[PDB]
Amino acid sequence: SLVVAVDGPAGTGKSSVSRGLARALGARYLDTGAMYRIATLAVLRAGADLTDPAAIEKAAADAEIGVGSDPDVDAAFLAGEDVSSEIRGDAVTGAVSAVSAVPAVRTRLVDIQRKLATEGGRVVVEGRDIGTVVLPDADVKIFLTASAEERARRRNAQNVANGLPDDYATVLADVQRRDHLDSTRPVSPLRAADDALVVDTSDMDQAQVIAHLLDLV
Ligand SMILES: [Cl-]
Repeated sequence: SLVVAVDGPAGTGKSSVSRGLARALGARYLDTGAMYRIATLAVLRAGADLTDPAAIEKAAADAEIGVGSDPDVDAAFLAGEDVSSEIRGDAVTGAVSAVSAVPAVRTRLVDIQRKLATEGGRVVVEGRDIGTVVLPDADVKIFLTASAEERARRRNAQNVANGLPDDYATVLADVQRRDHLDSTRPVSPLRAADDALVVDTSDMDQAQVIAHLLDLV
């Protein structure tokens, strides 16, 4: 019945680590970020006024959101359609902060996440405040951190690996800017639970992180 929480800022190796843990543990994998991104895609498709929280709420409420629970596959669904690729595109990336900010959007998705966490057997749940807000009684809580530079290196290498432009300076500026806005305009708690393992992954390979964590479970 193990519930595992994996939190931290983007580019720390968080998704690779969560899927790796889930793969190794024979657990379901719940990418909560993807769920916000799918909601965001529904909001964009609806034409909902992004300055109107009630319009955003309505469009996202109406969305039939599915995330694949299999760590070995990239699967995101909106009303049956495979949107895995699109939810990682520029439009969704740009809008997801606005959609995620709306309290009724979070309330809905948090409740779904809590229910999915008890569906049966093992589950690794990835996010920003899984350990502190969504699943405070999770059995294992992990918070991953790394320097801004290493987070940018990773995120830029991922862009390049996706045929996207190689622009480390721009990605670092973005990581820095989002760090700043997390500290002045956060939309949720963002720090490690007091009962979380805190891992600086700056000089470790994702496989080493997964392996060290497996040794502790
Ligand atoms: Cl992200």
